[PDB]
Amino acid sequence: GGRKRPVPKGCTYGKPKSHGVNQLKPYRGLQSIAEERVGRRLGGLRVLNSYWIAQDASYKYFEVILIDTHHSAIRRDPKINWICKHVHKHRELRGLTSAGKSSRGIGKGYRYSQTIGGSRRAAWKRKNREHMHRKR
Amino acid sequence: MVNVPKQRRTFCKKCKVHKLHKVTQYKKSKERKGAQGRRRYDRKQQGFGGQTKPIFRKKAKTTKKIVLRMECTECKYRKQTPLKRCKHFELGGDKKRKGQMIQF
Amino acid sequence: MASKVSRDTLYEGVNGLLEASAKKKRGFLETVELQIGLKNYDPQKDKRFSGTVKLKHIPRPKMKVCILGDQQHCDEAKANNVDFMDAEALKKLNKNKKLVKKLAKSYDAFLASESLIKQIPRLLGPGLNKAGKFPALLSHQESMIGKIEEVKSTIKFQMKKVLCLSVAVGHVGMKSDELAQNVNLSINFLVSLLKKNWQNVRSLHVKSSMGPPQRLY
Amino acid sequence: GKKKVVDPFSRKDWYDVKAPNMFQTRQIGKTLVNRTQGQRIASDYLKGRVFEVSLADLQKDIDPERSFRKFRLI
RNA sequence: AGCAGAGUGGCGCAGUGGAAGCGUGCUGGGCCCAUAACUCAGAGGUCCGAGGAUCGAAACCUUGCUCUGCUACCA
RNA sequence: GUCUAAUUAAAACAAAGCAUUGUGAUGGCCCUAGCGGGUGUUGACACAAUGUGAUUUCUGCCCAGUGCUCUGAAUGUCAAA
RNA sequence: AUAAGUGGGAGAUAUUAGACCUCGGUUUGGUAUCGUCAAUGAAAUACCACUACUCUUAUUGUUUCCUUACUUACUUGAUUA
RNA sequence: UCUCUCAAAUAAUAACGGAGGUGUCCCAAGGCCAGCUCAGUGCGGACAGAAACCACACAUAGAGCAAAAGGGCAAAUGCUGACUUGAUCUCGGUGUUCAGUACACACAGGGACAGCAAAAGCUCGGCCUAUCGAUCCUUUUGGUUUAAAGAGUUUUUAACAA
Repeated sequence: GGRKRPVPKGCTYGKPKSHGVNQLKPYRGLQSIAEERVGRRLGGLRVLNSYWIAQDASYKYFEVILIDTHHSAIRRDPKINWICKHVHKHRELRGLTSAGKSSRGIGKGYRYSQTIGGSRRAAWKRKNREHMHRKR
Repeated sequence: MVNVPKQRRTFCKKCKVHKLHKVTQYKKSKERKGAQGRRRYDRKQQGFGGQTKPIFRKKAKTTKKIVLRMECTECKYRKQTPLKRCKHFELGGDKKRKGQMIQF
Repeated sequence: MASKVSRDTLYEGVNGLLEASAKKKRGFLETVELQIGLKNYDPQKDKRFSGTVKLKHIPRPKMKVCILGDQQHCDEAKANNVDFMDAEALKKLNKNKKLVKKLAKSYDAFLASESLIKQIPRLLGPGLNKAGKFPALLSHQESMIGKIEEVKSTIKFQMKKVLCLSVAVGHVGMKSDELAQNVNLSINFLVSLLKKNWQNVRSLHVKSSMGPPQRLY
Repeated sequence: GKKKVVDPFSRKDWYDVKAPNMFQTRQIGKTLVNRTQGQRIASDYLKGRVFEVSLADLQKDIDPERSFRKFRLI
């Protein structure tokens, strides 16, 4: 659930807009949170996806899809060869996993015009650039 | 005490004639949501920034200018007139009586 | 608790209503009544139900109407077969009872002319107002053009202090088609009279005089 | 917020109370117990109760030599 | 602004559509030597205001005054 | 007995004594965002929280106000679901 | 008479005879029974309610909801469980 | 914010200068017309005295016009009857403040429509001089008009005029 701000119980040093503790919520889904934790222990297997089985009160049940890139079955067999590429190292933290892609919010079009043009950081940078052409 | 008659002959632009109008007090009518600024107002207040728009205190304003709603009997077309500041508004006035006893 | 013909849980159509002929179990001509409930029509307040309707196909009445008539007004009514009296009748009607085969309240309904409306409220007032026969402008006794109305079916309808309205619309021996026009027309005048209520008509009913209620859509 | 009808007298049943064997009269009475609800155990509300009547009266010694001697029942 | 409650003889308080009542105070009589206490006799009503309803309003309704408590609103 | 190292060592502070407060532990009081933990390898003759300040003597009147409290008439007022 | 009220109202029920009918039945006359009316009031109640009041009960569904039963959830405690 | 004075005779003109007032009051104390004559005094009139009502003569405003004060007024601007709602609608100007702008209030008009009186005339509040408020926003009233961006319709809603 709610990712209650790690506040000292001292009141959060500033403006009243920042004073919420317990109603402050992950910009990352619980699907992704499940994946990132597994991925640090299992750094040798590369995570494609996560799907849900069941949920009661305190916990949500996921099965996480793990691939062996160092097993020559998975080097072997052409469709999944590209996952062995070093570009896919911990997808989970970069949200190239389905869980992470949704939290970063990359949909074509308009409902996401800001942020689809740039991934979520990138869009900001383009906009706030004075593109100074030489021959002004 | 501004006394006001229940019937006033005044100009109505639908009859193009001076005709009798029944006179009523306007008042102020309930704040409604979905009002244009209220829809916005609520989102702006949406919570934890703490009460956006400045709460007007220092009210010295003893009265309010009364508006009388004059509705023509023949065309039902209604006309607004504002009158000058007075505390105590009355219509069909209990209209003050000239020379009146004070008796015995 | 209703006779086998009518189920009390079923809201009968205005077409289904016409089955009042079954509910005249009594050999003789029962009156049909149309019985309407009013909701949030505050009866103590200026929302005062007063009207007249002329029912297309007559309640089967023998209606003797009595006029106090001044000028041309007396003549006008006289053409329309009224009992015909000219203000000097106040003194006959009141003070004493007539004679033989006539009571001095041998009138079903009362009309007084606007010129004569000075005299009757003083003189006639104790006897007429208690009867409720007293001619108001809300009772719509202009009885000249109101006289062809009255004999040929005019019924007044007024709200009770418990806020109900109880109308006579017919006799049961009247053909079903004719009853249908009388119930619908009575209703249409009630709808006209409705001062701004959320749901002015909460239930409509028609009932036969000895006979079981019908709840109506 | 209970609120019972009224006349609870016209809700309290009827019952016979038997005295002991070696006395004389093994009826000492009939008396008016709460009507058995599944929200009241009237049998338990007959059991815990203790009575006293002088044995003389129950024995029905007409000129009672026993007049004083008080006797308890459960 | 929402909602609830209260105002009845000088005072305190009853009253559920037909009527004005109690206590205490107050006035006089009497008991009594005298008063205290008691007993007795009388006096004491825009029923907060106004209007509606109905044959009739403290009563029901509504609006308004006054008081009282909480609570929301906020150019 | 203590302290303002480096301008105040006292009449201030503490202090025994005196009185008051909560609590039977799924509690009281308390920390930590949380997990979990302090008191507590403690159990009401305990632990925690206060106020006044030895001994002697005295501890009056006032809960209207502001706190505090309740097996309290709890269809007052009263949120979301 | 006790109309909770009130709208309209110009009779309705029971029986018997005659005519008509296959018959429940219909028409007509008489007779008996309160009455719209008479009587005289706040509304007239034969003539029924429409709205509603106050009392009571059955039943389903729904809603407010309290108690109690189990242990496999959870919670608290003890042990090479 | 306003009057009188300061303020030095156009106007402008300040000090915690002087004497004061303004947040309202009023369907008349607005608007209009007709009639009247007030402050005050003199002289008569049981009850009536110094003052009650009745009656006549005089009388430049000394009274009265809500209010502060100062202006103004006598067949009224006052007072009393009569009739009424122009204290209205619409658009522009002007004065003050001084950007002679905003605002409020005032002044004179154009286009409506009247109100009153015999009419001429007057009358966009109170004889003149105070009496009250920006945007957003809340709301109402107005035309029943435009938009709700793939089309309609209907709720809702955005708006433009006052």
